[PDB]
Parts: sequence; structure tokens; C-alpha cells
Amino acid sequence: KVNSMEAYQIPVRSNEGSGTQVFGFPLQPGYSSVFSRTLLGEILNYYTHWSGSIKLTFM
Amino acid sequence: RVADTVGTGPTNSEAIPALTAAETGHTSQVVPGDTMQTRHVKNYHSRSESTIENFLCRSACVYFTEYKNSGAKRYAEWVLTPRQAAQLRRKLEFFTYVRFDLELTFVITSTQQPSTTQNQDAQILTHQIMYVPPGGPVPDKVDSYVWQTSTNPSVFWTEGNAPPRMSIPFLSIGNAYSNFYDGWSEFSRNGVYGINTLNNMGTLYARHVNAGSTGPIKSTIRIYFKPKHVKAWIPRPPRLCQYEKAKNVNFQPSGVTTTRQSITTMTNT
Amino acid sequence: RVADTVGTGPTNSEAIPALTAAETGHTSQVVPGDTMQTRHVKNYHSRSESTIENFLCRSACVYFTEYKNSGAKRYAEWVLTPRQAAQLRRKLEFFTYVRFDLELTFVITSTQQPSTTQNQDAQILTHQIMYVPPGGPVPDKVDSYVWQTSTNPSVFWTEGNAPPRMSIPFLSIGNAYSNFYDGWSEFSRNGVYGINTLNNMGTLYARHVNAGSTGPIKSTIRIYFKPKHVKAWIPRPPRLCQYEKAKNVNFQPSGVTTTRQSITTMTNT
Amino acid sequence: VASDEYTAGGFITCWYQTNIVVPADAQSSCYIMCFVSACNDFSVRLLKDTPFISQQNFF
Amino acid sequence: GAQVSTQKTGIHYTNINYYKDAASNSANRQDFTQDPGKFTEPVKDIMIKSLPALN
Amino acid sequence: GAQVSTQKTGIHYTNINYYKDAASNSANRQDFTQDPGKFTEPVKDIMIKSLPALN
Amino acid sequence: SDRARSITLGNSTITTQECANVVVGYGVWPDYLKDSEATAEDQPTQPDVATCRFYTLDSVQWQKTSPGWWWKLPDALSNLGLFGQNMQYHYLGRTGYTVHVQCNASKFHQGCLLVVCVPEAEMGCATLDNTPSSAELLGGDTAKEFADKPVASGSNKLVQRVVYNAGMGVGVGNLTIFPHQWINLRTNNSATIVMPYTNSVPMDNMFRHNNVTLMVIPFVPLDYCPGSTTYVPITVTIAPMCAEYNGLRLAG
Amino acid sequence: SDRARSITLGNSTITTQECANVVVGYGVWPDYLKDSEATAEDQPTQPDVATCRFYTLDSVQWQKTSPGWWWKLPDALSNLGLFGQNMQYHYLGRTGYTVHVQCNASKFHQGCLLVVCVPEAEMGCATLDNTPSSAELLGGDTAKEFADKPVASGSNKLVQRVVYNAGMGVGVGNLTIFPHQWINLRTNNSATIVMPYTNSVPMDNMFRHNNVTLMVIPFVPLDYCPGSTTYVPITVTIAPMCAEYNGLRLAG
Ligand SMILES: O=C(O)c1ccc(NS(=O)(=O)c2ccc(N3C(=O)c4ccccc4C3=O)cc2)cc1
Ligand SMILES: *C(=O)CCCCCCCCCCCCC
Ligand SMILES: *C(=O)CCCCCCCCCCCCC
Repeated sequence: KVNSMEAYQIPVRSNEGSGTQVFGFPLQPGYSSVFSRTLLGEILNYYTHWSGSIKLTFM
Repeated sequence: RVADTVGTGPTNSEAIPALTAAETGHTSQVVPGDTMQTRHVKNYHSRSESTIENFLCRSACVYFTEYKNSGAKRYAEWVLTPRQAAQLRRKLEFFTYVRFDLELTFVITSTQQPSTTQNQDAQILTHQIMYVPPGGPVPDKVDSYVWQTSTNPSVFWTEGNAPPRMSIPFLSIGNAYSNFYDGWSEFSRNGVYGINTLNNMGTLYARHVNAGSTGPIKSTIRIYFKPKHVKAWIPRPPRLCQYEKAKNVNFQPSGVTTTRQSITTMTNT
Repeated sequence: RVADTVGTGPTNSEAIPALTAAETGHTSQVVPGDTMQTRHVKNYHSRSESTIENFLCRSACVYFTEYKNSGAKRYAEWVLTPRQAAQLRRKLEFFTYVRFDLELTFVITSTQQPSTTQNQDAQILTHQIMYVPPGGPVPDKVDSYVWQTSTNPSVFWTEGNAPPRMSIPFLSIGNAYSNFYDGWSEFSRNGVYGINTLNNMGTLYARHVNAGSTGPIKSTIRIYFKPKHVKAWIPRPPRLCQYEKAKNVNFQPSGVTTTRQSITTMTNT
Repeated sequence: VASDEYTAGGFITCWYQTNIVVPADAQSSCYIMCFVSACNDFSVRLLKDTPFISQQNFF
Repeated sequence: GAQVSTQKTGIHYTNINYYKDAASNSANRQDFTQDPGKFTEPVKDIMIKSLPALN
Repeated sequence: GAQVSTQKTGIHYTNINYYKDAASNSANRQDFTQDPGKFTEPVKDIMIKSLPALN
Repeated sequence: SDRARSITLGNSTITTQECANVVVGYGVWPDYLKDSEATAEDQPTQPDVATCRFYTLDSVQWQKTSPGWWWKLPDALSNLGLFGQNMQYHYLGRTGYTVHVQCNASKFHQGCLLVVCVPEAEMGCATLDNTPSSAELLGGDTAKEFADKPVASGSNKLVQRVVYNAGMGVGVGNLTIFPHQWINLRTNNSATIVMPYTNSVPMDNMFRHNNVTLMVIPFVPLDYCPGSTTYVPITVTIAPMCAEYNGLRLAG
Repeated sequence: SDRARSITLGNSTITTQECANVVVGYGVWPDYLKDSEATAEDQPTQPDVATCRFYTLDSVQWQKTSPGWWWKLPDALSNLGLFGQNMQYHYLGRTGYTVHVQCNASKFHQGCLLVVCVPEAEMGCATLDNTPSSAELLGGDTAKEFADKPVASGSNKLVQRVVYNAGMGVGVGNLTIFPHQWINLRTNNSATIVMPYTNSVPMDNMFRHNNVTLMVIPFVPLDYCPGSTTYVPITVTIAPMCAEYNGLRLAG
């Protein structure tokens, strides 16, 4: 998926019931597979310490 | 720098800061008090380590060459570029255009080479490093007339002293150095691509000024670049692939990220 | 500082300063004039040697490692802690929480190693000591790309000069370093106990930058820590037992004091 | 920035609150894209080399 | 001709320039001005949070 | 920007700071404030010597 | 007069007839976290009178040979009341304590106890290349006991418990720099210490860090003649002070 | 514009794009108990942001034949969070609610729901000389369902559940004097009611009295053509408002 554009896409669909999970990943930029190569995450592998709030947007 | 959190109570309002349109190409200015109840916090944190003149202003080894006081390879030649070595190169390529003054520092070491010479007894070595601006004579041997240094900057250094250093101005003919060039130098659009003369800044030569010993000694000179007085414009995504060549942007296709088991798993593989 | 004795004459009073209750957890504030006739003395004594920034502010050897310019063990690795060596460690553990800036000083020496190499003739040695903050690349050999030092602090030192030194800020993520931790880092309360990440402060690497000689030379680097700008909170009883491990508080049970013949004898055994 | 269990971050998860509902002749499979950025109270500290660029020889 | 400036703290220091070239001077470490509004919010119309981004 | 302070005696010295970091400065040797009353007398009620500790 | 005391926190009230004053910490009384020392940006939970009130722990007999006892503070109240139900739903919290130890005996009995609240009392292991397990350090309102003889070194996850080293490798007679009182049976029958929150971080998780440890140690053994009561209990009572919690999540 | 809404309570935030305003009670917004209406003399516990925040209950499918559902308010949150841990340690408490019901469907679906909060909805029994058991009235965050046909009379402790009498013996079309909104699928996808505390006593025990009952009743059935989504859930989200508790005791 990493060798395609399918990495960036998160599946959601019509399914029976609700309360099923869509995704989960841990908060830890600059370590996690998900966040280490993001633009935020690569200004954060040059640093040992980090502080503050992070905002995720979904579209 | 860092801003202070402001306290917030309950809401029930026609305001909708959380909802946004990300199609507009605008990063939302939502702060935590918008989406939840927060307390007032005083922050005393600073953004002083993430200045561009902190990030780029540390010495970094760019190259090293070797030369001997006997046989072939009597001197070392190097065309000054910060693109031979990966680590410095990657940092500068967070930007399209940069402008800075260098400080060169040289760590010159010498090592005795195996031989069957009886009764070696080195004298102290003195080394000459000669900076030659673009154009003009190039030494073709140790003991040419080019090492006179009538108008070429040069330093002499005897062993067991502090590393030499010298400052270099900003030497571009342009108003900034460019780290990327999407063109040809020829009007026909033939020949090498991505080659430009905005980043010329001469060649460096290094030799021994004496062979102290009867036996062979080989020296290694390491060049360190330290940007200072930096200004930078137009930021770019970091390099994702390993570099291949020093004159090209050529790459082997690399995956976006490393893998993991599922889209719900909380560990890396 | 030291207070002046005040003269006192005879008493016969309902005052009872000598009698007290020590069950209250209060140390009595009795002075000598209370219990006897004293003269007035002017004291000019000071308590300036017993300041915390005098007690802890002297260089102390914490560790030493060896490395060679040939064969195996080409470099030395050490994780910075003041807990390898007994004397410094004991002094800091008069307190629970401490906060200070380091000054590192390195005494680097070299010793010729026995060999059957004919016609040895060393050049001066240059050494590189590289500080690597927590995380990031670790050298796995002499001549890796990690010794470029593009963004890792590093010093170079040629023999027969003054010891290098550098200052380090207070690097804790907490508001003080802790010398004791009564917990686990895991929420399950499993794994190692007393392990915490408040006291991380990277790893130190050291190597030769050249092998000067044809024969083998082995170097020894000794690291000295000097606290400065110290603040300390919550005092603790001194360590009574010998230390066993550098990560644990583990001990062999030791008697309270050394013995003597009787409870009326005026000599030690 | 690096993995430590003393400075664990937490977990970010997503669930269906309600099913995806579509009419006939519209795809019942959709995607979400995620974005990440820092807030204005964010800061970083203590420079170090990045683990993400390497070389075996000069280029 | 000495400059006196404040140090980075959780006092002051003195500096004299010794050379006739301004490329010989020590690095500028204490410049902390910033403006993220070029790269965030480059939109022509002013976005107000607590109002629809698109009407 | 020099500080002039008194020396330890039974005169004065001059000091200039040369660096832009306040962790580069020499150690603070002459801070002599103290307060033993946190560790001695931590009791809530005020103890007066020359009066019973317990009535 | 000076020997009578009453302390009211929430529902609870304690009253003593023999009292040695109240020791207060390092001269610092419990307070709520300031907004100039805070790091966490959420609004705190402050339950008030549902957490901050006295809780009695189990009593333990004082015998002629008894070595001493210890309780590790947030994890000795972790199953009790809504104090225990706020620290498993929240990631963070900070609190001070008021510790009150009772022990009454006749005027024909003798003995002396040292009651200390020791910040970050990290304790050794019998085997020198292991560290203790969490089932050898933590009770849950049951007291752990010291020993009078060295713990043998096996392949143990046992604590090295000896009274004279205090399980920490220090002299036990030097534990008097920590906030303390003595219960001497011919004087007083109770001891009160008020601890403030001591840590190097403004709030901390309470299910993997114990920032205080109470220890009650006989220095003079219990002694009495035939015909007297032979069972003398020691009861410990502990009240939170200015408890806060932050970081609401699921239970666990 | 008028259709966008955001409600923030504690951690939680709800956002809707289609909204019919917010109905507020009888024009009374939740408030804390006054000291001129109070009877109990102890200091209240007011947990604040640990109780007063949105809790999602289990979803339930809306089918072409569905009769309706009900949840009895304090006893549908009794196992959830620290709301559930304050009402079993205290004898008393009082709270208002914000109830938010969600149900989204396409523009090719149709149907209509009535969402009512009914004070003291006492419900009949199938057998006329018995009263219902507490396992037929109370879910626990699972919804109880109405029936479309009369419940047969046996020797039952069953509820008499019929939609058209509403289980109370009244016309179902007259439930519009209670605070209410309609979810009509061609207009809006959510409904918000804010109830104040309604009782004839200033505080009351919450484990044997349910002072409100939410009911969601189809008046126009769900209908759609082949090719559309066949599963349409209805999610209920409920937040306490100004919760207080008094009378701290043991759990139970
Ligand atoms: O130590 C550093 O500062 C230093 C070490 C390695 C380095 N980058 S590298 O890609 O790992 C690299 C690794 C080895 C060599 N290299 C040699 O070791 C060598 C030996 C003899 C002739 C030529 C060379 C030569 O190109 C060049 C580069 C940069 C600097
Ligand atoms: C302004 O520059 C005058 C202030 C006093 C100067 C003291 C100068 C210190 C020693 C000389 C440095 C000269 C460098 C070329
Ligand atoms: C205040 O600092 C000015 C007082 C006179 C300064 C004399 C300076 C001595 C020589 C320069 C030291 C500079 C260190 C960077």
C-alpha cells in the first residue's frame, strides 16, 4: 500500500450495525510508522523533545 | 513564540470552529479550547532551537581526501560543494534558495605508512591548503608556480596546533544559491540538466610543504562547512529516497512509509 | 551564618528551656547560654564551604574506557550517568531531586602497546569525541557516516594540548533530575523497577581520527563531571552500604556502626 | 521523540457513530483522508542527526 | 564600541567585533521573529473560525 | 558590562561574560542564604523555649 | 489544652486527648496546582469531599518482637472509596496527605515507635541482579512487614527487608530528616504528619509511581508485666488533601 | 447557518450539519440547587467535567416495521463512566440532561421519528393485578422495544407495550406536550432536547426512581427503494448537566 497511493486512503463503507472501528494508531510522531515521514514528523526526527497540541483534520 | 492556553467553559452555539473545508488550501486555526473545556495555562516554552540559524549553523563534514609525501597523489583536489555528504545536503534541501557565509575548518591528520625503510625520523609536517577562485591556473604537480599564491587565498598549518579556519563571504552571482534547478544551461536544451553556475565557489588544493621523513607518510584532510548569517526561502518536502549522485536528483523509488500489521494495530513492523 | 554567643548570669526561674518533648518531631532550639553561664563571644566564622554549590561543584571522575587504533575495539561507547563511580554518586544522593548544568572535561592519554613491529614512528594523534542526544544513528564501526557530525555536538583534540571542555545545559524533561524512583515505567507494574527517562542525556562515542603509527597504540579517555548552578530539594540519609549495581539501590545488609568494648569505653575497635 | 514508555502518548481511534447511508446508483464505498499539523503552542528542543539518511561512500 | 545583550536563561554578555568584514562576525542566534501566515492561510478571503468556510 | 563584586577575605574582582548561553557562566559561589526552619521546627504550633512543649 | 486536637475533613472527624502537635511537611501546606506551574491543558476534576476525607486501613498487632511495617501511599488507598475510582479513570493526579497513626496502651506499658513519611522510598532486592516484584512491595491497605534478619539470596524477586537498613541501605536512625513524630507510650498515643505533594513533575500517574511511603518502626520494644493486655493494635488513618485528577479515559 | 450547531461538554463535542434548533425543557435551563430550596445539610460533591459529558449508548436498527424504543434516564447511564460510580456511592443526587438523537439517511429515504422526554413515565403491566418487574422496564444502555400488538395476559410481570397507547394508557399523538422534536429524514438528521431536573423533592435517590424516560417512536415508517442502504441505525447520546451528589456511604 506504501508502493501506491492507497496508503493515504482510509476505507469506510456501508455495513450492518455500527460501532465498528475504522482505524487506530498511537500518538507518537517521529517514531510511529504512520507519522514518521509526514511533514510534521520529519521536523521532529531532528529533535529529541517535543511539546504542544497536534490537530488532525479529516476530509 | 509559544502561546498561552485560554480557559473555556461549556458551549452550545451556532459557532462551528471544528467544521471546516480543507479543500480551500488553508490550514485550520483551531486551538484546543474550541473543542473542549480547558484551563488557563501559562507557557514559558520558546521556539529558539528551531530558528533557521540554529538548524543549519553547526559544522558538518562534507568531504575528505588523502595525499602523500612520496610517489603518486602528491596533492588533493576538491571542488567545493555541500553535496558529497548526505547529512548536510538533506538539511539544506528543506529549502529551494539559501544564502549564507561559510566558515571552513580543516582537520588534517597524518599516518605512517608501512615500509622497510630503516631509521625513519620525521620532522614536523607543514601543509598548505590553497583556495583557487573559478578560472585561473591549476597546479598540475607539487612544485609548480601556482603554489606561489600571489593572489589566491592560502593557509599554512604545522601539526599539533589548532585546526585552521577562515570565513568565506556569500559568493553567488545570483541573489541566492539554488539547491534545485529545473533547466539546462544551454539554449538548445541539450547537454546536462540541472547544471547551473550560481553555486560555483572554486576548488581547493592541499599538499605537504616538506617531506619530513625518509619513509612514507599519508595525510587526510577533512573539510567542515558551517553556514552562518543564513536566510532561506520557499520550503520543500524532505528527501524520502537515498541519494545516488552529487549532481543529480536521481533516485530509486521508495515506499511512502514502513509497514504495520493492520490499520488498527498499535505497533510498528 | 554563625551566630554570636550572648552572656548570661545565674538563673532560678520557672523557665525550662532544657526540658522539652522530642516526640513532637521538632529539634530543640536550645543554645549554650540557656543551661549555663556564658560570656559574650563575637564569632566571625562563616558557612561558605557548606553551600550546595561548593559541595557538589568540583570535578569528579565518573568513568574511563579504552579503544585502539588497530584490531577490535576501535571506539568506546558510554551512556552518560554519574552512577558508575561511587564518590560522586554518594554526594548527589544526599538529595532526592537535583538540577544542574554539567561541564565535561576529558583527559585523553595514549600508551604504546607491545609488538614486534620494526621501525615504529607515530605521528600526533587526533581524537574525536561525539555526543549523540537520545535517539538517532549510532556508529557501528569506525568509518561510518555517523561521524560526519552534521548536527551532533563533537570536539576534536590533538595530543599535548589542554583537556577539552564543554558545558551542557539542564537536559531533563522533568523540572529536576531524580536520584530515586519508586515506580515502574510500565502501567502493568512489570519489568524493571526504578527505571525512568528523566535522567537521559545521550551517549558518548570516542575514536582515533588517524592511526599515526604502524604499531598499536591504545588510548584511555577519562570523563569528569562538574555540576554547576545547582539546586537541590529534599535531603536523605547518606548511603550506609556499598553499591552493587549502577541501576539499582541493591545492597548487602551492613551493621549500623563499628563496635567497641563496652558502653563506657573511650576507644574504638 | 523516540520510543519510551515513560512518555507514552495515548491512542487515536475512529468508529462508526452511524452507518454510511447512500441511495441507489451511488457508490457505497467511500474514503477519508487524514492530515496532521502542529498548533501554535508547539515547540521542539535539542538537535540531533536524523536516522533517515545514510551513505556508504561519497556520492 | 562593545554591544551588551541578554543571554538565554530559564544575565548579559559583552561582544566586540575585531575584523573589518561583516562576514567574520559570529552567527546570529537570537533572532526569533516568525510569521507562519504565509504558509498557513494563504487564501485571498479572510477565514474566520466560528463561521462556515464555504457558505 | 562588567560586574564588580567583593572577594572572600578574612578586595574586589572583575568578571565579564563572554558567551550567549547562561549555562556557560562560572559557578555561583557566593550565595549564602539559608533557612533551617523547614527541617527543624516543622510543627504547626509555635514552640517557645522557656515554656512546656506539652501542657 | 495543647494535647487536645480535632481534624475535620469531609464526613470524617478525628479527636485525640494526647497529641504531640501536628507536623507539617517541609513547612508547606497542601494546595491546588497553579496555572503557572501546570502543563496539562484540560480542566481538572476536583471531587473535594468525596476524596478528601479519612480512610482507616487495617490494624496490625504490635508484639514484643515486631520489626516494623510499611505502606506505599497512593496504592494503599487504591481500592478505597471514590479516591480509588478517580485514580483508575484518570491518567494523572496529585494530592497531599494527612496521616494519623493511633496506638493507645496503659500507663504500665512502654515502647516507642518512629512514624516517618519518606519521599520516593526505593527498596532493594534480596538477589543483587534482580529488582523486586510489585507483589512484594505493595499491599493494598494490608501492611508489609520488615524482618530482623537478612533475607537469603536465592533467585528471588523478594525485597531485602531488614529494620536496621530500612530496606534502602541507609542507617535507620537517620530517617529523622523526613517529616516524623514518635509515639512514646508514656507521653502520647497518636502522631499526625501532613505531607504536601512532592515530585519533580507537576502531576503524575498514581498506578505506577508511589511518591511517599509511611513506615512505623519500633525503636524500643513493647513491654508489660503479666496481668496487662497482651494485644495492642496500631491503626493508620490517611486522608487525601487537595486531590486533582486530569486525563479522563476508560477504567484500568 | 441556522443548521450548524456545536455543543461542548467536558471532553466531548457534538457537531451537526442539519439541526432543528435545540429545545430547552419548559424554558428552564439546568442549574445547581439553591441554599433556599436545599434540605440536606452536608456539603455536595460536584464532579463537574467527569460526569457532565456526552455518553453514547448502543445503537438500534430502524427497520421498515419497527414500533419504537425507550430508555429510562438515570438507569441507562448507571454502568457508564464516573457518572455510574457517583450514583452508587451516594444516596442522593439531581441532574438535568442534554439528549441528542442521531439518525442520518439519504435524500431517497423517508420516515419520521418523535423524540420525547417524558417526566415520570409509569408503565402498565400485561396482567392487571400485577405490576412489572425491574428487568422488563430497565435496560442499562440497551433499548427496550414497544410492540405493535397487545401483550397477552398470563401470570405475567411483563410490561403492556403497545405503541398506540405508549405503554401508559394515553394517546400517543398527545405526547407533544412533553419536550420534543421530530426527526423527519427530508429535513434534519438530529434532535436535541435539554431537560432540567423535574421532581417534587429537591434531590432523590437514583437507583429506584427514574424521573425521565426517552422514547423514540416512528410515526411514518422507514421506506426506500431497492439499491439503497437497508441498515439505518439510531444512536442516542446523553450528557448530565449540573450533577450533584450528597450522602456519601459505601458502594451498593
Ligand atoms: O570519518 C568521517 O568524518 C566520515 C566517515 C564516513 C563518511 N561518509 S560514508 O559514506 O560512510 C564514507 C565511508 C568511507 C569513505 N572512504 C573511506 O573510508 C576511504 C578510505 C581510503 C580512501 C578513500 C576512502 C573513502 O572514500 C567515504 C565515505 C563521512 C565522514
Ligand atoms: C568599543 O569598541 C570600545 C569599548 C572598549 C573596547 C575594549 C576592547 C577590548 C580589546 C580589544 C579588542 C580589539 C579587537 C581588534
Ligand atoms: C561591559 O561589558 C563593557 C566593559 C568593558 C569590557 C572590557 C571587555 C574585555 C575584553 C572583551 C571580552 C569579550 C568577551 C566576548
